[PDB]
Amino acid sequence: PVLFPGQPFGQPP
Amino acid sequence: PVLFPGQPFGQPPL
Amino acid sequence: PVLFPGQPFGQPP
Amino acid sequence: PVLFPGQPFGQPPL
Amino acid sequence: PVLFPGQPFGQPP
Amino acid sequence: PVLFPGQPFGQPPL
Amino acid sequence: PIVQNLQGQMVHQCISPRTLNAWVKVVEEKAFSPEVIPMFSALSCGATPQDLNTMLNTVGGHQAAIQMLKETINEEAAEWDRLHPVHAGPIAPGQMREPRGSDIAGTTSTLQEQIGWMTHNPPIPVGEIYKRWIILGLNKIVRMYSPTSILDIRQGPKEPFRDYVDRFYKTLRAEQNAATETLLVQNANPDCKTILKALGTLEEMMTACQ
Amino acid sequence: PIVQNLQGQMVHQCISPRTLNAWVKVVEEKAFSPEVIPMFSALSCGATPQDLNTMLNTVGGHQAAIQMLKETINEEAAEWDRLHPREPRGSDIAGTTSTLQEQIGWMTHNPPIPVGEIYKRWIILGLNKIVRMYSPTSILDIRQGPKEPFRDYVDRFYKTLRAEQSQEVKNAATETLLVQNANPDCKTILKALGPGATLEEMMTACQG
Amino acid sequence: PIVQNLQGQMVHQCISPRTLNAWVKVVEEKAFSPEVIPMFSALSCGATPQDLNTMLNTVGGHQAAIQMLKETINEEAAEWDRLHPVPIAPGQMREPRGSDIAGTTSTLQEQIGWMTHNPPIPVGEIYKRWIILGLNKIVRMYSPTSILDIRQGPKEPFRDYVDRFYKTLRAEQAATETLLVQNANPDCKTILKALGPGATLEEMMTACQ
Amino acid sequence: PIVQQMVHQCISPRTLNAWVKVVEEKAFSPEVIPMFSALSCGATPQDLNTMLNTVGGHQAAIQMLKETINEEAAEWDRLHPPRGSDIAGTTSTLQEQIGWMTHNPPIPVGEIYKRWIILGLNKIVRMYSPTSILDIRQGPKEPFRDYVDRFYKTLRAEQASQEVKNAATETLLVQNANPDCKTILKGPGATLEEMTAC
Amino acid sequence: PIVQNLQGQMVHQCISPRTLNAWVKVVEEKFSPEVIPMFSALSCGATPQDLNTMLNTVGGHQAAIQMLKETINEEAAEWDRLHPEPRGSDIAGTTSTLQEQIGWMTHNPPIPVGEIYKRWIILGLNKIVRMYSPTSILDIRQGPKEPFRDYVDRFYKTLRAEQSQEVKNAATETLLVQNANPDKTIATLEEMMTACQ
Amino acid sequence: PIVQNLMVHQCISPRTLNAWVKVVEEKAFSPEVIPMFSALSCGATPQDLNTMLNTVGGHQAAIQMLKETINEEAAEWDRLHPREPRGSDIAGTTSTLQEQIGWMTHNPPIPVGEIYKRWIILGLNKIVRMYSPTSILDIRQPKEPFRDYVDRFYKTLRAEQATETLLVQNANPDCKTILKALTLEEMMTACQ
Ligand SMILES: O=P(O)(O)O[C@H]1[C@H](OP(=O)(O)O)[C@H](OP(=O)(O)O)[C@H](OP(=O)(O)O)[C@@H](OP(=O)(O)O)[C@H]1OP(=O)(O)O
Ligand SMILES: O=P(O)(O)O[C@H]1[C@H](OP(=O)(O)O)[C@H](OP(=O)(O)O)[C@H](OP(=O)(O)O)[C@@H](OP(=O)(O)O)[C@H]1OP(=O)(O)O
Repeated sequence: PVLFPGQPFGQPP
Repeated sequence: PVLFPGQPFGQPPL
Repeated sequence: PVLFPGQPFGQPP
Repeated sequence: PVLFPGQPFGQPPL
Repeated sequence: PVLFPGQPFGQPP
Repeated sequence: PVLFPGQPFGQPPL
Repeated sequence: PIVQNLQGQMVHQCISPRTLNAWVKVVEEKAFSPEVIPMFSALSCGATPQDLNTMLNTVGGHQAAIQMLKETINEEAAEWDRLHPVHAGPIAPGQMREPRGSDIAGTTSTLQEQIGWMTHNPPIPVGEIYKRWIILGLNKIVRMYSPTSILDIRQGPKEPFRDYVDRFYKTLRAEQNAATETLLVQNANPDCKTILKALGTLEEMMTACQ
Repeated sequence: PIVQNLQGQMVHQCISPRTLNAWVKVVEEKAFSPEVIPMFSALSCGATPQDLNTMLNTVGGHQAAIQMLKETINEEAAEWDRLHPREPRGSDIAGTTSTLQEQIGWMTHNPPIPVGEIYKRWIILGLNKIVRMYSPTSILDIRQGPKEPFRDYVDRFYKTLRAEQSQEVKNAATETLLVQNANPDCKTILKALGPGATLEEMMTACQG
Repeated sequence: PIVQNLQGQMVHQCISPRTLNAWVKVVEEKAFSPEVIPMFSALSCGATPQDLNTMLNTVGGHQAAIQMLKETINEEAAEWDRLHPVPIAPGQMREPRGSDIAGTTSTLQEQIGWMTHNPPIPVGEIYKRWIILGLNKIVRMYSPTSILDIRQGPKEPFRDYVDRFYKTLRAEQAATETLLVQNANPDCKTILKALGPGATLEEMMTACQ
Repeated sequence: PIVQQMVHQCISPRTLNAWVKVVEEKAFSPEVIPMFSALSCGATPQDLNTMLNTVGGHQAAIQMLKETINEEAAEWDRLHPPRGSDIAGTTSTLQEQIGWMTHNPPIPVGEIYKRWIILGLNKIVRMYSPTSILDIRQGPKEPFRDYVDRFYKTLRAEQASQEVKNAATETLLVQNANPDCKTILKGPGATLEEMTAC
Repeated sequence: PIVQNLQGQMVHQCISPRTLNAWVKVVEEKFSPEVIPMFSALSCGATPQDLNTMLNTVGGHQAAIQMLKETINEEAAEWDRLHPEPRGSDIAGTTSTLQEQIGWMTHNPPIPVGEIYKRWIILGLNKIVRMYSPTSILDIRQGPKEPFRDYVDRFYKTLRAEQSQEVKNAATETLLVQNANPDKTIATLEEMMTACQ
Repeated sequence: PIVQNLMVHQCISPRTLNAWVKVVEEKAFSPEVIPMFSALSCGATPQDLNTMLNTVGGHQAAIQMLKETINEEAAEWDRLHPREPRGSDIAGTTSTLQEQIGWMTHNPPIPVGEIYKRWIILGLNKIVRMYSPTSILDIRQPKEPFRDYVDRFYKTLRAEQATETLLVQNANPDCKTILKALTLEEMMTACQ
């Protein structure tokens, strides 16, 4: 998952 | 009449 | 039909 | 009178 | 007083 | 304190 | 749209949010009145087929008109394909493939292809060809949405002759004018009708019924 | 319109949405008041006949004035064809028989043929006929009320005078009708100051 | 976005306040109607993956759709990594992975270089394809009524009925010609059946005025 | 207007509407004069005439402005036997006006004609001043800030000579304050910021 | 901000009235979570002088402004620790002229004091939106006949305001279905919302 | 103002003009009108500064206080600096636009626009301090939330310009006891 639940868009994982 | 009643401005006649 | 009912303008067929 | 009564501004006279 | 009461800003003396 | 209470952001100190 | 920069070259630019919202609000406020046709053409000045598709797709509601607009585009594109069947093959290096109807509508053409046709020398203004199809269908929409007929426009009991003529040519503009000079004087009030019949220009007709 | 870019070349540019809406709203709000004439002329600065047609086409309603404007354009185009029997014909100046390329060619020519300003002249002329027609009252029917302030009376005077439009009648009606139609309270004061007094002196003399 | 200036070079530019507030207000007013899809595409014209993430992050509320948009981006990005298994040549840039197109593991310098490259890698348009795809799933899910549940009201004008018809049809995304005439009032339905198949919507609506 | 090479530019729809709106809203308040001068920055006499022609209504003030332009142009023709009518934009073409302004050395006919317009607008603002400074007293529970605001706002419009303005401030301001504040103001030679919370 | 002109050079430009009013109105209308990226976007390429201007133009909310100030003090004191070259007070724009800030940002290699100072502001604003979060994610239960869409909207909106990641992922898989109405008994979020019409 | 082309003078923009007149109309002299003036007057000459203050209708009490403040700063400039711009030249009253542009574009420059803007912002800060409705000593917290009390405290402190002492001193006995036992983040979470 590049974007997980809850983080904003473009947040570095 | 270059411009006719009801017809828009800049309208190609004939 | 280039444009179908309900499909948006510029829709790839 | 450069500008006359009722005549607009920049009105060419004569 | 460079500017006086009621006189506009930038008013020449 | 780089910024003090009531003073504006960008305020030169002292 | 495609505009000429300060350097003098024809270059694409993004459709502005001011243009986007101005088109949305004009459709929201004026629906499909006659004066929405030139407002669309003005706001779509130099627009690519992609920008035109964007202006139409941003229209919420009015989906009956939108669908009639689509079917009009289908007719003009099918007519364009009837008139321009492309003799396919190795399109020349430096030249563009002949645009079919679906390419002019922006459905089967990329933005790079549309820009190439419009900026070509000699150009193929697919933007103005597709805008011609849109304006045509919109004229059918405004014609349909005209509420009253010119035959049903008679001067009210004490309605001023100015307001009557305003309602006359407004309904005459939406509908599409053979009996324009006959029906106008005929549907006036007997007070003004007798004056108009006595004269035998609209300027003269309105100064005569003040 | 046709404008000069930063690089210094005269080039066509699309009419701006700011200019389009500004013209639509000034027609919706002010209809055909006298101050709509210069607002049209200023919003149409450097406009091509195609841009002028677009502004007039964008006007919703007021189709009576639109048609009077059309017939005036017909008269001025017919007189241009009489005076000028490729040289742009009257229909070309109106933008009906000329492409945008041809119009740009005439305006950017050296020497230029400003078909934008010629066609704008015809539109302004027909709009002056519309404004003069939509003028509700006549300058002869403008009399100072019983207790109406002399400022309100002069405001209505020169507002009616401006709408009804030209110079010999306006200059004569100004010096005569204005004092002649004031109430006897202010009218005897204005005649005492006599001609040669300025409106500033006339209105300070009737501040009560 | 990446725009061409007056000198003719493709350069980055800050996303404008007019574009930001226009996107915020069009989400506040129209939520997820079918016409916010092209408005997003228009306001995100030439946008970088950083500018795309900014538009989505500025969206307050609607977090159910925001999360469904994230899970769609996860699917399309995982598919991109399955289709594109990835030192870089001195005139080239590293092959962008799914997380780099999404703007999470890529700097703005890296994104601009992929978009302005020749030949380019339009990571802005690839990431916008994933966003638009997820937004269509949202609009389809947020469609209130079905097309089968659209019938003409007792005295509802045929114009208002067709408007609601293609409005719900647009939101839900074959049987268009037959269901339209079948769900009209017996007043207009008999007229439409009389004209027969092959009639246009213009002829049908002019027949029920 | 003439903007920078110095080239002519059409007066902008934003400047037009900003001038029509500031006349519609503020009529002839004192701050309309610097709003006119700011919107006419670099304007040719033609652009100036366009701004005044776009003014609808207020024709009594427009006519007083014309008669003021006539006076100052007639005075210009007495001192300079561009003529005054060329400065006013009536007998000069746009090309002639651009030439006078773009000359080296220049003849700023735009600024000369704007100086006539500004002078006439001052006579209009002075005339349209509703109340006198000798009628701006504070009242029962009007805040002192609101009273001083109205005072210098009425002082600004009436355009008395600077000797009258200075003296009217030191004397009439404290004289017309309510006894609550009037007694607190009293030591002489105080500044307006000292004059405290009431 | 610092922007590249048509000539291709990075030059300073005054912060625009459209950007100023847009920021003031976003603060007046919404410290919501979506105000953070709206501040970052409007502050695109901004110099610390422009950032200070954007924060000074905020009327009211002085508790948040003061908590924002104290966060900047902490990050500036931490920058002075790490870096005993722009000092922390220079990045904040209090002891640095506009010329010095431009010189650091336009340097090659650059010292983006605009993005370092924006980082401190965004950090302090995240502490403010975390504090002003009204409800907890544990207090979010689906209403009686509240649609599952509206419940999920209120869930992740409360989750977004109450920002760790191991907490968010665990609260998503567990608390979301656990706090739903029993009618819960009924996978991706799209499948979950399509299953609870 | 003076802006750099692709340094040249430019007419003050109508957008800048209308935004300034509207921010003074809406927010009068709130503390946040000071940076708005500074940002709208960015790169402004003394002529453009005078124009912004002259376009302000009403508030002529503040306008006069602003003038008298400029007089003090111009008189102080003539004391420290006995063609070099005198205080009246910086205020734009005795200097032409060419003269002001020549001072601002000089190498080395004499930023008469930023020196005159300094005097304006100074007088504006005095005005905002005068227009503060309440004093900070009269700012006390029954059931008013500690958030709203701190908001009013630092808003009155920002305009007025013993912060740590008076803040806990004027809280209600509920929050005052907690604060006296103990950062503002910690102080607000302790009285939630
Ligand atoms: O808001 P802005 O950033 O100032 O940009 C636009 C526009 O340019 P862009 O839309 O391409 O950015 C022009 O300003 P510049 O940015 O080019 O300096 C200006 O028009 P002029 O060039 O004639 O001065 C005006 O025009 P518009 O909004 O109609 O596009 C303006 O927007 P605003 O004046 O509304 O702020
Ligand atoms: O606010 P915007 O998003 O920029 O759009 C415009 C615009 O801006 P302003 O409200 O700030 O003035 C117009 O002004 P200009 O940009 O042309 O200067 C204004 O109309 P005015 O010309 O009278 O100022 C008004 O237009 P409207 O009457 O429709 O509200 C407004 O709102 P719109 O976006 O709806 O056009």
